[PDB]
Amino acid sequence: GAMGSMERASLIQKAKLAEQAERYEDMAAFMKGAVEKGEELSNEERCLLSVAYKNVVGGQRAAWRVLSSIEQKSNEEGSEEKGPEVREYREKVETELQGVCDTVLGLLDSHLIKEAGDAESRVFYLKMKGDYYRYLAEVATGDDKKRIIDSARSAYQEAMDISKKEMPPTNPIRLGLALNFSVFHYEIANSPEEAISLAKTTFDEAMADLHTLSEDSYKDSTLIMQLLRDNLTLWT
Amino acid sequence: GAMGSMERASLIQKAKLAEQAERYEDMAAFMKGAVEKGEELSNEERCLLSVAYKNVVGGQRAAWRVLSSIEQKSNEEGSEEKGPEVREYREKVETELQGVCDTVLGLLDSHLIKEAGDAESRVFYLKMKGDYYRYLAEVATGDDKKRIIDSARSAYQEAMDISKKEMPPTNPIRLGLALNFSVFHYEIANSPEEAISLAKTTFDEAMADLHTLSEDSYKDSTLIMQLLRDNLTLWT
Amino acid sequence: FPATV
Amino acid sequence: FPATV
Ligand SMILES: *SCCNC(=O)C(C)(C)Oc1ccccc1
Ligand SMILES: *SCCNC(=O)C(C)(C)Oc1ccccc1
Ligand SMILES: [Mg+2]
Ligand SMILES: [Mg+2]
Repeated sequence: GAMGSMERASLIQKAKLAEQAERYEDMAAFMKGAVEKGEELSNEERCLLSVAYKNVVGGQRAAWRVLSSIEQKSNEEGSEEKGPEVREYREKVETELQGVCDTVLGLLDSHLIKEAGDAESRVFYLKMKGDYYRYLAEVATGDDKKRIIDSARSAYQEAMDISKKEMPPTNPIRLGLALNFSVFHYEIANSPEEAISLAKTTFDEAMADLHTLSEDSYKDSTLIMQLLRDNLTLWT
Repeated sequence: GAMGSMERASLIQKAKLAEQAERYEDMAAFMKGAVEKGEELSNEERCLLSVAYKNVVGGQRAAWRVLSSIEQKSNEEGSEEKGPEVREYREKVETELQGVCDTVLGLLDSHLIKEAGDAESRVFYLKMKGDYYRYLAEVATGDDKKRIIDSARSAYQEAMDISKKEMPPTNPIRLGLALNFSVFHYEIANSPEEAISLAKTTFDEAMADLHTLSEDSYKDSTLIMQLLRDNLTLWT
Repeated sequence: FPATV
Repeated sequence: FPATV
């Protein structure tokens, strides 16, 4: 790895600089190097890893959607044949996206998840596993598509099971997991009723637990609750 | 070159797709491949080349400024020593920026400028030469800094001389050249009075020529005139 | 598109 | 920063 010679602490420091500079590819490379040092990550370090790759793959997803839309329109009847270029370039972006997802999934499997024993680390990583299999499912068309979808579901479900046993219903990791698993149900699994039921129950159980929180914890929890409500409004 | 096997027309088509997807690094790679086919570029193709690299280097410049500011503050008295990391990462971004500038300057020198005989192509390329030497000057500190600044000035000045002989004062290339050369004077050459005089005279000479234009040409010219006025307002 | 974090 | 095109 090109980061193998750089100190762990220096990689983390540079990831934070890259975040301030909005250089998310560099941020992700620095955090990959940090993970590959082999030590467990702290809460803040897990957030740097997740922010970096979320921004990288989020830009790839947005570009893939633009290209896929152009490709779909080029394939409608009455459209002039423009050659293989749109499909080729969509495939190029898709392969780079799949490469990033494979890299994140590889860090989770070697060896972040197996060393994560506390609920806040293990739920976080299993959420990330569900998310990156979900991004693979968004572009998947082959023999393995059902298995990709089921890999996302399985990771999300294990995270859910731990979070319900070990975390309060307002915990922001538990909330963000539920938000994303609900989106999985709606957009990937063709299960809009499960998506809506999960978002609603998550929102209501968090509401009833807000009274236990400090002002700062309240802000964190209500921020994600608003996203759950925003999705519910979109879907109903 | 990794684009050597792709048809010129396919590279141009993909550059346009990359622009729609906001994938400016890919756009620039496709346009580099197109230039390297060795044929002259059309007006539209010159715009695709310039947009692609402007966006790539513009993001690098913004990141470099953020990092340089952090570095300057870390070097103020009373600041805690944080090690070599800020300087190293600023240097990494700076070297990647210089690499992009060298690549554009290399395309201009081999062989876009020497084959550009019409004013609209030659002025455009010499403007670009001035711009990429200006971006090198923004980060330059060594023995060659004065020569880098003078290379930008010389390219801008040749472009100016041709544009004044061969183009009307409302031509958008002539206007954009003057806008950028005025910024060179203000920000690079420490010549704010020359910057203001150039912007003012350019604006006034264009104003007096607007009556000759169609509605669409008027829109193009007045758009750049407004930028000249915006700079004048910033500077006075 | 729906919100995710 | 000033405007350039
Ligand atoms: S880990 C990044 C910081 N956290 C957040 O921005 C919020 C949205 C408050 O919480 C989560 C982020 C990522 C996953 C779960 C919760
Ligand atoms: S070449 C990109 C299209 N042109 C423009 O956006 C405007 C600003 C109208 O004109 C110029 C751009 C670049 C250089 C000179 C003029
Ligand atoms: Mg060490
Ligand atoms: Mg050919």
